[PDB]
Amino acid sequence: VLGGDECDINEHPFLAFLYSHGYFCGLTLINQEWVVTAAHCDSTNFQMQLGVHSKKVLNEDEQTRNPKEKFICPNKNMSEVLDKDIMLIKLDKPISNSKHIAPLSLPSNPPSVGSVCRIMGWGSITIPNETYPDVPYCANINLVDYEVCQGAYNGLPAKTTLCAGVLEGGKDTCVGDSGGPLICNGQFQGIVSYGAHSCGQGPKPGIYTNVFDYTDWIQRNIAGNTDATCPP
Repeated sequence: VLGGDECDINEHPFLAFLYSHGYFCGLTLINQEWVVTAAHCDSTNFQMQLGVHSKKVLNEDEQTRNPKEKFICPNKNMSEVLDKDIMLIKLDKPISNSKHIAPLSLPSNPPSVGSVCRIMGWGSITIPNETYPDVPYCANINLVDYEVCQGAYNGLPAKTTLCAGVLEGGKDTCVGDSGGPLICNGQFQGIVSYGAHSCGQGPKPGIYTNVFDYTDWIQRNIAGNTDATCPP
């Protein structure tokens, strides 16, 4: 993240951690059993770290889990990078709410453009470089036009995408923030997916998986409709 502050511990207990060779992707806890993230973030053999705050100091209660099950959109293009960039992860063992661990509630209404939302993660903190933080970082952005996504990125973003950024630039996600949350009013709204290098460019906002378009599919799976698919 760029143009922001180290994150407060009260605001990232939903953020999970994907590691095997090292660091792969951020994640979000939606409840004691289930974690969410981007399809693009699938690695073949990986694990979960819940409630990580500072590299320099491990708080009394990190939690390590494995992927019992995973799900991707059934109607998805297997090759095309960005279409339906979403994946659930059933943890092999349920997790409890403590200081450093707590779920994020799902969207009931979608975010009306021009709202002020919060991005976060362990990605690069800089415009050009790879400078990695010790605690996650936070920043306020706005939700913007679907034309300012299509004006910025000559490849058509999915009808199932959120567009956020700071019009004039200066606050954006970065290399390694993929699969992180975009939170608006206590509610989880978008999933970090792609943007541009360098981060923070004027009229070049970031692209997120429109969590609200798949909240039905999220729940369908969570109830047991393995057949169920996402809206094209």
